[PDB]
Amino acid sequence: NEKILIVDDQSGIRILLNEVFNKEGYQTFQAANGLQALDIVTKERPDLVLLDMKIPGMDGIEILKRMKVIDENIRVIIMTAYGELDMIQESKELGALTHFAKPFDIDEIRDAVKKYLPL
Amino acid sequence: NEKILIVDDQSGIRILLNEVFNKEGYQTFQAANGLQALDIVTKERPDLVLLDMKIPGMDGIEILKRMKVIDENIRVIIMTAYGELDMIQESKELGALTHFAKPFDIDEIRDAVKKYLPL
Ligand SMILES: [Ca+2]
Ligand SMILES: [Ca+2]
Repeated sequence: NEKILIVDDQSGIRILLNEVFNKEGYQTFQAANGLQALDIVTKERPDLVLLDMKIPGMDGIEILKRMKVIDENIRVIIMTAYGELDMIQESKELGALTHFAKPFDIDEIRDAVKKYLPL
Repeated sequence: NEKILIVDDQSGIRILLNEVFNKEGYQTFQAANGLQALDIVTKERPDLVLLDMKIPGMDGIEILKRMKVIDENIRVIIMTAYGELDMIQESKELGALTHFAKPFDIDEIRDAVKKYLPL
């Protein structure tokens, strides 16, 4: 029943993550930019978002703020590129659950969402 | 002491894999195409190669044949895109150790190389 939206500009990684959580029984969706994402959040209203903050043109902080407006029950976990202080701080402020840096420990990501979005 | 060369056209995934094996104590190298790879094999003579068979322009079977010519002690594990019969067959013939399809189980890949290239 749980839905997870994976936002990432890179097919390879995005597709790998998707599988990790499909394999877990989660209804997963995928987005490559903040526009698509915003769209899916609107349409599907996922429980959690795995949001890549490094997307060209993309202001991840802004999309994070919008998701919430759209759906205030959505929880987000941001993916940093080797964690950046100010983004991590604004996100905590925005309500993000945690942050994971890439390259990631898939197992740790896994463990993390299961804990945050128990099936 | 063990060296592993990761050949993959996609930075994201390639970089993630690299980390998995760096984290394991392996001296890792990276390539985005068969040319670079061939070069590194020549230069570094790695113990194992994780070879993405789906690289544009790239005949993975041919690069596999060349690696071996260059370095007959090199072992290869091919990454298929949802495993293809004839490629898997020629590779077995060429001496590949096994094949993994993407999206992969990183843990299983991990377990696999450790077993094939024990540290
Ligand atoms: Ca990105
Ligand atoms: Ca590829």
